[PDB]
Amino acid sequence: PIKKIISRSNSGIHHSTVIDYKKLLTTNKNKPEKSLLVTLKKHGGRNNQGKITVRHQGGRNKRKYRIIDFKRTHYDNIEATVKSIEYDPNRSCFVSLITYANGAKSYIISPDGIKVGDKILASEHPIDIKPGFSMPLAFIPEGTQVHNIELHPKGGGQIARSAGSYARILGQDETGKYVILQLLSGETRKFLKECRATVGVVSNLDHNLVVIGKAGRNRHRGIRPTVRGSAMNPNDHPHGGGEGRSPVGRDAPRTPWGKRHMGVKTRNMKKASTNLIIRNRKGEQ
Amino acid sequence: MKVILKQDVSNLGKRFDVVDVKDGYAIHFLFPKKLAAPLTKKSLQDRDLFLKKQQEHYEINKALSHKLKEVIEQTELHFSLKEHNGRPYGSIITKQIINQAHTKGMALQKFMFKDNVRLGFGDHEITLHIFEDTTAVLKVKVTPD
Amino acid sequence: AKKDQLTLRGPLYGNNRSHSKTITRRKWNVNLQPCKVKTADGKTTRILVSTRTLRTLKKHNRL
RNA sequence: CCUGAGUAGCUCGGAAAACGUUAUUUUGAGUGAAUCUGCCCAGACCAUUGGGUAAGCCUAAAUACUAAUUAGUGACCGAUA
RNA sequence: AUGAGCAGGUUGAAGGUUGAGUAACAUCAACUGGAGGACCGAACCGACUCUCGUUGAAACGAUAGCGGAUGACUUGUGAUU
RNA sequence: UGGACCUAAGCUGAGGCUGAAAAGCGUAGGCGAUGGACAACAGGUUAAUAUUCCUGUACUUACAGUUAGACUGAUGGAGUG
RNA sequence: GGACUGUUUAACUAAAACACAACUCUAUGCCAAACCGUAAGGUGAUGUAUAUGGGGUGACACCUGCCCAGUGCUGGAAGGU
RNA sequence: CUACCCUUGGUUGUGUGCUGUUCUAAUUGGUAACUGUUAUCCAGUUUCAAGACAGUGUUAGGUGGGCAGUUUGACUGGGG
Repeated sequence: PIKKIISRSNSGIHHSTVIDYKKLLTTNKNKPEKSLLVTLKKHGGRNNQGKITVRHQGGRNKRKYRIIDFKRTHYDNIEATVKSIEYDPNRSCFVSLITYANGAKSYIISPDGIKVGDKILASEHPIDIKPGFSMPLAFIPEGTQVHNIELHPKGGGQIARSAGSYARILGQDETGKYVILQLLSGETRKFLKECRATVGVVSNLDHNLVVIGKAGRNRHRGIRPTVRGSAMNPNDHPHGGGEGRSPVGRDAPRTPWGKRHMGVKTRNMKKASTNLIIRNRKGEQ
Repeated sequence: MKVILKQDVSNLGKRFDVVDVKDGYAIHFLFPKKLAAPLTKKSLQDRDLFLKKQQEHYEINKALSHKLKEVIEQTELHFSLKEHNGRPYGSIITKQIINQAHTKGMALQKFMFKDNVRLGFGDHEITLHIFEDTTAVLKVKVTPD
Repeated sequence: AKKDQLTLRGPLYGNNRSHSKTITRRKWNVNLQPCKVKTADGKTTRILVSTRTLRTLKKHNRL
């Protein structure tokens, strides 16, 4: 839960909030387990040659990525024992260290409502209905919450893997695939029942409550201060410049490039994923 | 564009002969069962030569189809599937059959089968069509480990 | 490079025009079609072919 | 039997030809003939007629020049050149 | 990415224990606490200012201050656009 | 102290891919300390050297023969680093 | 006036400017939107909508009133083209 | 009665497109498995998903100061 701390600072006030991190987790100091960690580097919006591709990225602190299993099909039908819920500095979600019943450990996603010591299973057969279990979508009745859904069959959970993410079950299609799901984006997609996912909502739904409070906390995440479009030079980004603030220019102002950013439909219907759409959050299909 | 039919009557009312659909790429170059000879030589000198070649090809096709039907009756396949006490945990495809045929030294192509992925264990008998001429019948023993 | 191995031919180099005949350097690239080569090598692969050369090889039955 | 096949050509945008694309060469794209009887050429084309039969390869001679080896000459300069 | 630095001194918070108080609170008291884009203030960063110099000692300085001076830190090594 | 040891962001890059060419993407490798394990102290000495010249005070890991016991186990994996 | 601490035209102008937590609107479902080159390819990102990006406002609490007439943006079946 | 030509109903059917099918068999994949390999590059087989779609080239539409080059008169009691 978010909370504030009286810092007694002599430089203004702050509305920053921090989560207690200990009525839900443990071990506030880095004490990980070896052979399951990969050091990750940040790019700061730069390309493979060092040229800018993304804006205002930088200042992030070093983070060691935890080796998570996303495909989860490497070893199935072996029951795992939940051993810990570890903070993941690489993502808004948290990782979970589980121990298999054969003598191995792994990292998985942490949904909300799980406990340390529980037992889970990832198989291609129907299994116990607990948040975390994964099975073919044809075996799951409607009315549940699912996350970490893959688009590639046996590809690995990519869609809906941030904190406080879920999907609403909207029935199944005749063809044995194209299960209808309402996603947390305003869209509604027909996925593949061959593709699997981890049921349950992702933990940390309170991510909408945390407050950065100051520019410093934001910079250390990896978000750099950036200038507004109006304050840009008449040549770098021609929405202003010179003495005195001026009203914005032509209708539907531009990005650093000539594109619109308020009402332009930037998705095209010339892909196979177009047939996978039911609701497009701007009408139908 | 090729204008010579080969290996069969092309799925519609016709005689197994030269005449073809006016595409040259209808199924010709996409089917290994559609062969031909250069039309430059097939103006008038190759008429009887290709007639006798077609007759000889028909005869050997019948003979080798029967010989392969007899051979598959003694080369019964044997495979395994790692499963959760019979619960589906493995995949059965034509690929392992292709690999064992490879190791045997003989060739089995895509057109000798009509499946994509299969399933099943125990000892079971299958019957797959090859042409209107013959139809392959085989037996396979899959162990559900 | 934008060219097939049979004839290493790239785009043709011309000058674009308009209603007012505006000078503009321009290139017309080739309509290269990718197809599998049918031959005896050990394992067949996919190569690019020019459509006119494709017609020539089909009319000579080059597989 | 044959004398150089996606060949000459036709159509959409061009490039070279004195030409800013027309007789002539080619095509980025598509289509696509013919057989010495025939084919191409004869600044649109065509009749007759004239020439040659394209659609594979090569070649010294007359082709410019000096990093220079050397001999010779400068209405060439003479340490501001 | 690999490292270093912040002399010295203030300061008494959140948090947890205990007690008074209260049904439990709130409110207070003692204890760990030294947290804090916390403070003063060396070195250090910068130049917001006064003066001087203005073919200067210096192609931008001396100068007394100044804000920061445990972090929106500074610097070091190499690459980097 | 730097190499005959290894790695850092990263570079190059056998082969392979992209692009008229040049050249770029790009794998194994091969490089890449500013890091990591990495075996000596004191005193005397010259116009000019010092954990390096000299005196005493410890040795080091390789390589052999020699003495005795003993079976050892990586290139693979783990801990550690 | 700017909430604040802070960045800033090196060597004329340090802040009502910029940034800023946060609010708000919107595009974006993975080979994401998007960006870079042309292309492979790469970032976004070794990320997955509570995330990225852009526009506006810029402690704190409250409101932000009339309007789609023209333009932008979206959807569109009738008719002309 | 037989005949040249029709409007109008069914009517037979060719030659083309408009969509609705089905399939892969060309094609694509930054799905997965195996192999080179040991190598998340790349390549080959299978697989998965589409699939004659997409994408590319040809020719043209629509938007298109992101980007390129242009044009921006004279007299004028300075000039506007």
